[PDB]
Amino acid sequence: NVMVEPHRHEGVFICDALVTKNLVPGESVYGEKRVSISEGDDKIEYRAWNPFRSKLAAAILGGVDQIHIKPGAKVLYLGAASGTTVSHVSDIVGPDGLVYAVEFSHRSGRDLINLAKKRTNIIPVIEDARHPHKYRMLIAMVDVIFADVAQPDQTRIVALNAHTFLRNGGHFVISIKANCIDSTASAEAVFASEVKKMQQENMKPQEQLTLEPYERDHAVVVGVYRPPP
Ligand SMILES: Nc1cc(C(F)(F)F)ncn1
Repeated sequence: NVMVEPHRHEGVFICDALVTKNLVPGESVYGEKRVSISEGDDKIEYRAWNPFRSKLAAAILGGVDQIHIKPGAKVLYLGAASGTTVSHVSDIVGPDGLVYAVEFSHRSGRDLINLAKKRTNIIPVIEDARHPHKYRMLIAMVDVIFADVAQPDQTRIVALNAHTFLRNGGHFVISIKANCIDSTASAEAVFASEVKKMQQENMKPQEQLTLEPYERDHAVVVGVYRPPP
């Protein structure tokens, strides 16, 4: 009996629990449950991915079509916090991928640094994502921008990072908590307005979804960056 099944998204798996393949067998990051399966001399460990903590896990369980975070991908993660979701992104992209974890809080940054000691594919970048000129010499061009900065001007922030770091034809995945953008607008008005602003930065949404029952008035938007020459 095969207990843990590959999900439609490469590097993701189902166990109905979402899990990723643990890049650091034997270690939990935030108290999550681990599942190690041995058979003969073979062994593989997975980590449970809580959708009540991780917007990306909520989006995957909600039926998002693409996440673009895949094995081998180079990912610029804006708003990395203490590394909860980043750790699963690191699992997904694997040893040949890369995750830049941009977080401006020094306190959260210390959690990220501890997380990255074990994970060679995480680069902690403890900086303000509004000023990418300060860290641009550390960031090789990436395949995907994941953004969870929860700021009214986050589309402008993400776009500024896209213009500096995101390859033509690469993709973005943006988490949008509506009342962190404008708490006096409806969720629909916020999401419409952010989608519109993205299109004007040549960030073209390809799908969008909300995250009930895990989060209220919280969207994830996925799309493709198609900048001019
Ligand atoms: N959580 C965050 C927020 C930001 C910001 F808004 F300051 F640019 N930069 C990095 N991490």
